[PDB]
Amino acid sequence: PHMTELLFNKRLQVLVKSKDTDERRSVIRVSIELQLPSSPVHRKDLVVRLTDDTDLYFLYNLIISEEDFQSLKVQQGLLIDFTSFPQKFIDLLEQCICEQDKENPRFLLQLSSSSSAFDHSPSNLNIVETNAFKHLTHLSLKLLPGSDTDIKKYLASC
Repeated sequence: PHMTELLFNKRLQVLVKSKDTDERRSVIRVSIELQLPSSPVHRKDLVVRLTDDTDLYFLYNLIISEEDFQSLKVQQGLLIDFTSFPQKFIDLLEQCICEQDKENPRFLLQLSSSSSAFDHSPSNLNIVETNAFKHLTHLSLKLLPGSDTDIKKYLASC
């Protein structure tokens, strides 16, 4: 059946932006869980969910299976394996938290769609290190906007 372990649940400052809007700084709830996988031969899936305490219409989520992580690892050149990924992801988020209330945060969290804010499309969750020369992306995740089923299901657990 569907069981989950909660690894991380915090509200973070997030720079939300689309290909047409301006960078809005919002307080977003970032939830990270491990769930039993579809297949007994796989490790637990990582579940990332973003919500807004002031907007029940706002929902983004992503399920990262062991296999999904392999593609991620290759595409971004990650040097760890799936087993340590959740903690490293969390460690990065904690650095964003440590820096969020500073004049010029060295680390910040972005939610950026390459499309219009008017579009029901994927948004990239980016953990970015700020630099005078050029910003460095430590991790990029492709989050999907919640479907009608996902939102109903989520709200039904609230």
